[PDB]
This record gives sequence, C-alpha cells and structure tokens, in this order.
Amino acid sequence: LDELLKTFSVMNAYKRATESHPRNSTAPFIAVLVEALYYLANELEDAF
Amino acid sequence: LDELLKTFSVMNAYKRATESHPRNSTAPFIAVLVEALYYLANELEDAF
Amino acid sequence: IVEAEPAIKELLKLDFEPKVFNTVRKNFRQTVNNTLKTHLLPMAEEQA
Amino acid sequence: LTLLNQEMQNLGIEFKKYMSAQINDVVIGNDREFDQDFTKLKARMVAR
Repeated sequence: LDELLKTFSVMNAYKRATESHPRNSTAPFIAVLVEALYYLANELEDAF
Repeated sequence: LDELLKTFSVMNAYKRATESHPRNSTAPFIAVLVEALYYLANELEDAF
Repeated sequence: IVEAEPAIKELLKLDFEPKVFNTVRKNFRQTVNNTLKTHLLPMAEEQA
Repeated sequence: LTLLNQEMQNLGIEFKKYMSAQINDVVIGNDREFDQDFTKLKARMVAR
C-alpha cells in the first residue's frame, strides 16, 4: 500500500482512462481520480 | 440534440460505466457524468 | 432463571438486530452481484 | 468454408455479448424476477 501510493503517477491514471474509452483521444481531468481508485483497488486485490 | 438531452437518464450512464469496467460491480458516482458526456458525443457523431 | 427471560430477550434483540440489518442490507446484494459477474464472464469466454 | 468460419466467430461474439447483457441487467436491478427473489430473501431473513 505505502509503496504503490507514494509511487502513484497522474499520467498512469490518465493512460488507464484513455484505454478505458477507446473512441476518444482525450479523457476528462476527473477520470484521473476514478482510474486511480480502480487501479489501487485492483492491484491490492491481486496482491491479496 | 434536444430530444436526447431531455430524455437523458442517469441510470443509463451508470449502466454504461458498469459495462466499461467489467471487473467491478460498482461504479463511482462521478462515472455517471463521464459516461453521459461520451454517450452524448458518440450518438451525435453517429447521427452526423 | 426462567424469571429473567424477557429482559434477556430484549437484550438479544438490541444486540442482534443491528448486525442482521447491516449485513443483509449492505453486503449480500454486492456479494451476489460480484460472484455472478466474476464467475460467469470467464466461463462465457471459455465457451466462446 | 470461409463463410462458415466467419459465422462461427460471429456466433461466439454474440454469445459473449448476450451473457454480459444478462449479467449487467441483473446487476443494475432491471431483472424484476431477481428483485422479487431478493426481497423475498430479505423479508424471510428479518421474519426468521
């Protein structure tokens, strides 16, 4: 948890958002937070 | 534009958000707005 | 000891009702949805 | 022969889409029978 959070990058979350919505090359700034939440939860689940 | 907007439903946007993220049964409330934007743009493009 | 039955009945009511209400109203719906969506989809992919 | 192969691939895609649609209909709550069963579940639990 500590390492992943302290190494979090906004650009990775934006890249995830762009992947999640193929039919658009731009993602709203808010999508950064959503993808951050989902990425954190998913990686933590895999470790579990 | 007028008809689609006046007939917009939050539940459809939430359903789109859930579809966009298969590995989770819940979507953050914010995803409603994002999927609304994308749905509007996509349908308008198809009509065009 | 039979004389004290009503008071212990009320005590058990107070202790248990919140537990059951919380569990049933919060978790079970999400648990069922998650189990279904995480079990059926891979099976559908393997069938395809 | 190649048309047969095309048809098989399209069949697989269609089956995946149908299963996803059904599961997500259940998730959203649009499945009325499932809602009836779940409310029966909750009522039975509280009554018990």
